[PDB]
Amino acid sequence: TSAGKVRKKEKKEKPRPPRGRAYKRLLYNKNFVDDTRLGPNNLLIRQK
Amino acid sequence: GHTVGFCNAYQNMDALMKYEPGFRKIRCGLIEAPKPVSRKQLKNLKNRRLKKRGTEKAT
Amino acid sequence: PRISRHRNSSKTYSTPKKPFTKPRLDAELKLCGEYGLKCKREIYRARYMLAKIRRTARNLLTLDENDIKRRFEGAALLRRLHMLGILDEEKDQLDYVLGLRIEDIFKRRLQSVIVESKLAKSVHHARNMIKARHISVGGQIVNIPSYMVRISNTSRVAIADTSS
Amino acid sequence: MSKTSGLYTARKLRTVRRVNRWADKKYRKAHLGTWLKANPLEGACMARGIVTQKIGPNSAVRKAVRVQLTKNSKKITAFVPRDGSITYIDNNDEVLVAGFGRAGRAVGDIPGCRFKVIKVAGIGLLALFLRKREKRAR
RNA sequence: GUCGCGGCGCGCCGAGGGCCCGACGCCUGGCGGAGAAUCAGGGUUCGACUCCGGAGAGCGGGCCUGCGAGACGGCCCGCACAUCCAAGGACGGCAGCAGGCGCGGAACUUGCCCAAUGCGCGGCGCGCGAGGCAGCGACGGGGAGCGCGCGAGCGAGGCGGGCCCACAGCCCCCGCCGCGGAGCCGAGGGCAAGCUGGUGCCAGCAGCCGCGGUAAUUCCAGCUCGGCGAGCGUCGCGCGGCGCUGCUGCAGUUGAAACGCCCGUAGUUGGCCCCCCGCCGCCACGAGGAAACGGGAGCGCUCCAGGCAGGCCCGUUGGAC
RNA sequence: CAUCCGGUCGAUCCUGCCGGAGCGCGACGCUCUCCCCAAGGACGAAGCCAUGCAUGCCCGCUCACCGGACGCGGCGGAC
Ligand SMILES: [Mg+2]
Ligand SMILES: [Mg+2]
Ligand SMILES: [Mg+2]
Ligand SMILES: [Mg+2]
Ligand SMILES: [Mg+2]
Ligand SMILES: [Mg+2]
Ligand SMILES: [Mg+2]
Ligand SMILES: [Mg+2]
Repeated sequence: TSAGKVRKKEKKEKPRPPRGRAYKRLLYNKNFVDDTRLGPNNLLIRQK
Repeated sequence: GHTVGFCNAYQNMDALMKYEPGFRKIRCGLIEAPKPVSRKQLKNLKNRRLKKRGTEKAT
Repeated sequence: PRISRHRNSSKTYSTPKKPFTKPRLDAELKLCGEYGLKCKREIYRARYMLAKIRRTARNLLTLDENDIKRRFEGAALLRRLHMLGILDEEKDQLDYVLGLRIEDIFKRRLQSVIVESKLAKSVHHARNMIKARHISVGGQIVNIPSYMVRISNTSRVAIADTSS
Repeated sequence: MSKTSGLYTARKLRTVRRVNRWADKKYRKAHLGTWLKANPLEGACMARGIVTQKIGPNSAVRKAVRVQLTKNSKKITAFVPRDGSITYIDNNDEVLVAGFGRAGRAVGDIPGCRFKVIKVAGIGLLALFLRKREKRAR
């Protein structure tokens, strides 16, 4: 009835990803040097 | 490493005095700088004086 | 009015008409990694310069060889390219210019020229030292990574005398 | 052919193009002037008015409001985008209203709506939706 | 009459002048150009604003001085506004610099100085809200950064000394100590980027197609991921997309579109032929005529946006075209 | 610096338009470490204006006061 009727997990406090070029360097090794299927469940299953 | 500039050597002291911007003399240790006066007050005085007639030396 | 109104100004880069293109993204990331590019504006700048050179070369090439203007402008362009090290010395015909590539422009950046001399371990290390003013060209120290060295100045690059 | 092609025929081609360029709907809309006089915004990016009444193949009631432009005094209808944003809008309140994506035509399944609310009481609606700003002054 | 020609004005005479190669009239959210935006080529839109020219100083008129004004930080009048009055009287024109109200979607300090460029009057200078310096300033443009590697180093920032400055800053240089901080959009397609919990055609998303009625790949949240990046997104306008205004370069049997047919003026288009003359168009060259912008030769403001410079033994150094 | 993509159907080929993709000029929203350059009440209100400033200089004429005031005169104020 009340509008916004449709409208909390603790935030994963982890070290920030590097900023600037260092971020660019991360993806370069992420897709080539490091073993990857980008975004499927099985990849996320492995990382846990 | 490098610094460049200009100099000016005068034949005599008087020639320096006659040919020299005042602020240059003040920067150098030659003469003494009078205390500054605001030009706004000078303009106010000038307009007030122009307002008066005849002998306007009072203000 | 103010004298500052007569100062000139201009942009220095061009953005792609089609932004999302997989091969282009892959190639741009590849180039950024090899040459340690801070962002994607440097690639656009390089493309801009290459386009300018290519257009000049085209316009000159459309004319006859024995044209006074053609000789004048071709000589000027070739001299500039040779001095800047983009084009090889042995090439003197205008045709070779149109085949140039931005990699040639990139290879003359300060980071690259110090890395090829073995004075730095990597492009990223080179950038880190450059930002910390530890390098010198001739008798002067340059702290701009994008500074472009000339062929006659390649052998005069060293480490800053005052650098610790 | 079907077009005049003589060496001394520039005038005829000019007048032909002049007459026939008026048949394009977009060109008429842009360079005729009727649209300019009819458009409530009078060619402006957005305008300012006052709220006067909150009102309502997809079957989804939408929340909107009636506005009266200050500079022009005419009445229009505006739509409140975000979820639960109607509460931030009170009767007799000053708003800033802009257009939709399409210039003039209606957008989406909303019938006869061509304006959007973006600022209320001097605070961005989207900012209030994310709690960046607050309406405790009102 | 005028500095002066002239229906510029007056008297007389005669009748003419302009028009589909568009007169006259009406409208304009109409100052013009040099130029700006966009981008195969051909083009389309804009042109308040830096240089030139024009017009105006609340509206409409008149005038003195002067070589030069129909002047408005000069005077007179009417109209509309506005101020002081010890009520009889007097008095004003920010579309100049700051500043205030109103209006609007929208726009800065009631600062310092004549030191530089110039103007006015003048002999060893005065004055200039022209102009210069500073302040606010995410209109906007350019250059660096939030690490590298197994130890060091480096910034921002703070405190002093120089340099500069009309005086103060700022940049740059020398010493001591030393804060490393990323957001905005999105993940069904166009278009690069996927797993849990809620809600249940409700709430909401959605430029277009579409989603939502019990796994919602699209709503609301968490995780993860993508693009640009000190910037990102939304709204309106212009160019492009668009060979959907078509000269280059559209279409006209059935999709929108060949007048029912003939004659015919204006208009447009018109076979072949003379070698050498004249005229018109055409091509090439040249003279003359502002720069700035644009192109372009040369120069390491640390690079760059920029600017016209610098070292020494300088084309007469150069600023070509 | 010569580029196209999604949408009418049970499927298919066209015409045709709707929408997306780029640049620039402004306004709104979120955010912002350092330096350089830099526009800034124009947008059917050429609407209305407190307050201060924006045009002076000097050779000629001194029985003024201790020659400098002031005044007449000259140039400029039409840039
Ligand atoms: Mg007008
Ligand atoms: Mg002018
Ligand atoms: Mg005038
Ligand atoms: Mg007048
Ligand atoms: Mg005047
Ligand atoms: Mg005035
Ligand atoms: Mg039919
Ligand atoms: Mg038909």
